[PDB]
Amino acid sequence: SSQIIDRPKHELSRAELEELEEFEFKHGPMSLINDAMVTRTPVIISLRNNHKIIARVKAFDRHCNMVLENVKELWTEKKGKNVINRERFISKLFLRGDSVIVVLKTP
Amino acid sequence: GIPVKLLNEAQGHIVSLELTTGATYRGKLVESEDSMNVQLRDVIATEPQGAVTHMDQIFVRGSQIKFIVVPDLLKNAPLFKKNSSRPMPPI
Amino acid sequence: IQVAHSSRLANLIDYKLRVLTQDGRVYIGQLMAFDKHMNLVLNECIEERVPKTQLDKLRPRGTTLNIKVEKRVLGLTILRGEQILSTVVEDKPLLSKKERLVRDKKEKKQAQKQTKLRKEKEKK
Amino acid sequence: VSTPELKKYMDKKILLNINGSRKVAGILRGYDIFLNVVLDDAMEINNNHQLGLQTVIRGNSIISLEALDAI
Amino acid sequence: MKLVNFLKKLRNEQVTIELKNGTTVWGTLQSVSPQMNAILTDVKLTLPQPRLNKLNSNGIAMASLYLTGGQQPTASDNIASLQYINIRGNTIRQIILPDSLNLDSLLVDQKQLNSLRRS
Amino acid sequence: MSALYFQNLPSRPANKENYTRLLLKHINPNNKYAINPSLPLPHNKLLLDDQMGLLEVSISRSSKMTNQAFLTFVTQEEADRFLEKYTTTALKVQGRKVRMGKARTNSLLGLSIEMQKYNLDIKKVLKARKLKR
RNA sequence: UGGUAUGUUC
RNA sequence: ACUUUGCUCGUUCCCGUUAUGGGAAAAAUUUUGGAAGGUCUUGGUAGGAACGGGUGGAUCUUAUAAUUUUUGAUUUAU
RNA sequence: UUGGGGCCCUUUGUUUCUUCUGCCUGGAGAAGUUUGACACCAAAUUCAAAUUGGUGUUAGGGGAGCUGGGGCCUUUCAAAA
RNA sequence: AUACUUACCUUAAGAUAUCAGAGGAAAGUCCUACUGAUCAAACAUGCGCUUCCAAUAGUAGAAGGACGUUAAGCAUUUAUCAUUGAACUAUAAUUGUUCAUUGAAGUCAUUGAUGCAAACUCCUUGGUCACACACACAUACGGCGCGGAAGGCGUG
Repeated sequence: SSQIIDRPKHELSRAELEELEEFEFKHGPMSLINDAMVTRTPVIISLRNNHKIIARVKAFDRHCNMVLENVKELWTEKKGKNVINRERFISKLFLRGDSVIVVLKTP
Repeated sequence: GIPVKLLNEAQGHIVSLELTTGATYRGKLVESEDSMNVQLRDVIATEPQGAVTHMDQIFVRGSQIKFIVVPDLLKNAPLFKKNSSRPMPPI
Repeated sequence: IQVAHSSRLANLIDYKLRVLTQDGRVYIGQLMAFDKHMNLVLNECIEERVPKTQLDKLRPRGTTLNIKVEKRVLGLTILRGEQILSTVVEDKPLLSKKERLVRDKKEKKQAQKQTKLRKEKEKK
Repeated sequence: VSTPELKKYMDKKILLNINGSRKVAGILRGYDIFLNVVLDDAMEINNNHQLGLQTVIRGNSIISLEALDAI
Repeated sequence: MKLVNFLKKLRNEQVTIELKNGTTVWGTLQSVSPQMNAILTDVKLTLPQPRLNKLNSNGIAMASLYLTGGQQPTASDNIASLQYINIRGNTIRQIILPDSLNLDSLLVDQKQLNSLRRS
Repeated sequence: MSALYFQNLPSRPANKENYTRLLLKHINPNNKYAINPSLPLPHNKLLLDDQMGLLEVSISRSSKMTNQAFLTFVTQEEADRFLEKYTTTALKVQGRKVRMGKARTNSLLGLSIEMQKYNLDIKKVLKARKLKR
């Protein structure tokens, strides 16, 4: 429990590694995504290229890569005064985990 | 792996490497590492906007390297051979 | 040129590649070797780049665009895998697949003979 | 993993370019396996203003480290 | 759970990989490496213009498309149709999947199910 | 409507679409079709392939008649004007000069143009069935 | 129970 | 579905009769599998099998998403 | 066996499998073919030879047997109708 | 070559196709020259499969180069910063202009760089194969000579 969290991972046994992954997904920061996976509530995800997606999480992963359904991407584009809101609907999408900045669970 | 070992073959021969900032360096390769850190000696250094200077030695961190150009004979080095047989290693 | 559908980067030894890097530069050369980090070794690779002055002819609108491309020649370079972005195949190898097979069987014969000799020489 | 080969640069004046623009010159006192380096009496070459009595540089930000002395 | 083992299951399906340049690669997908090195075959690299007049696009990725060797010389937009592209894994931002495939068959990790039955 | 007949063409292009486009480049360089590859060619069954009169080419792979091909034009006059373009200087495709002359029999598409200027098709198909005998 | 390296003797 | 019963039709043979019934089975036909032989072609012709280990190299998983390559500071931005 | 015609010889170290003999009024002769032979490189003993350490080469075509595979035909056997 | 002397080392683990079914040492493990289905590799072997394979009836041509010449081509555009003195225009602390002095750096180039375009010369590469010098074709074109190169698909 706590002792496997504190110990360095090169010492831990294989079953302890699998146990720590389940523990950090259940009682952790990524537990947020897990709740929205199970309660089937949409999340708002803010990407590194200044695009915002609204979607439901079908699966997620250690690197925060996630399979999403009913994805809606929102972005805005500006030159000088001019600004345009563009929006796009995608049915099913894989999202590599390194782009995400913040993930918000919708009430 | 083979490319890092090819860089170890080129020790003592004039290599030319371009860093990720844009600078070019051409000099003897004194020492190289498994991490690709290289130390060039008697090096002619071209800055990104083009100025050339002379440096006595330089140590570049190998993370910053784009490419390295080694001498042209090293295509005949034996680490490129596909079909090769070993002498049954000892205890 | 057609490339086999199940041809990974280990099959494409001695083909002529077209490696693309992050700064918009293309490296063209015979592929010699690769690694876990995907850092190649290219035999006669020639760097090309599009100058900033030629670049606005690429922007979407004559019939065919003509881009003078600044190329430098370098030889037997090793690239670094961090910079590589995607690779495309330009030309097939010099030797045919049958003729490549013949060479490989020959080289296996000669190598086995040489280590047999080195063994029997260290015995005496 | 493997410590960098800077045993010959110890206690000698050295100029290294932090990031891509800054250029810091100091006496090299120690190094790490990440190529962190700590050098005394640093100065930032542009007029050039001194940094402090003892500085450490994260080797993530070092590109090249040429030596302005004998070696 | 690693979703790369999910992504390896696809193996013969028309995807669209949207990379970090902005360039999008549409094509039939062959293998995926354990570092997400996609190898696609019948690909159609393209670079979407931003629909607002004054905004340019990525300029480096324009150079990258022309230098692939596949840009049609008469073509108006930046498209390059080329057999066999190979893509290093850190470049991929997102992968637009097909509409048809069932997620609830594919997302079952056989190894997780294996250990969970065993223990 | 009069089809020209060409001997001494190269017989190694193979694919008809590739053969027509390469020939048509050697006819009129910087043509519309020849300088844009991966355009569809018009199929004009009973859209000029090329301006200045060229309507179709027609080759076959039949081992009797390899190098020969037949270009059919819009009208009777352009057929004679095309010879005028040579002006007694032989056209050359690849490294071989192409002798050319008006055909002993007009083209089928040329007959379709003149007849519009299907019973004919009945006659031709019965001819084909008689030649199958 | 080893390897590579070094230099001396014959 | 099994068992008994007469009636109607039926690939082939026989009989009662050529209305039709009874009996027999593919023994005539085809497709599928195998053996042998013929013909034509295409490839090989000095190694091969079995056993073995403190044997080399590939691929895969985990350390490994924490500064030196792949879990983002190169869409030039406010 | 001899003669004639055509084409080829840049085969450039004049057939390039190796050695030795040899050639343009010619295309030839002898010996050899993988635990072997041949070519070449480097040294130092104070020329050469000697040895030790290396890199290569040992081929192309046709035939007989022996054998792997396909297509088509015949016979025989079994299950389907 | 031997031998002797030192000096430097003497290690990340684990694995070898998957799923299902029968058997052996209620849960799972292991195994089966066991059995199905999928996958992958090699080797044979085929498809009326798809693309490509250069004049000699001629002095050519195709593909790719030149880090080749014309060439100082033709058209644009570039060549420091601070301090002090002097004249100078001026709405002006003297902003503008010219000459000299001290200090600081300073890739070479200006016959350069950049934009455009054309001619010429030359290198590498290829079945420079066989039969032909032929009146075809709407279902548009016997893809009904032998090889070779590269892929696609199928079987064993």
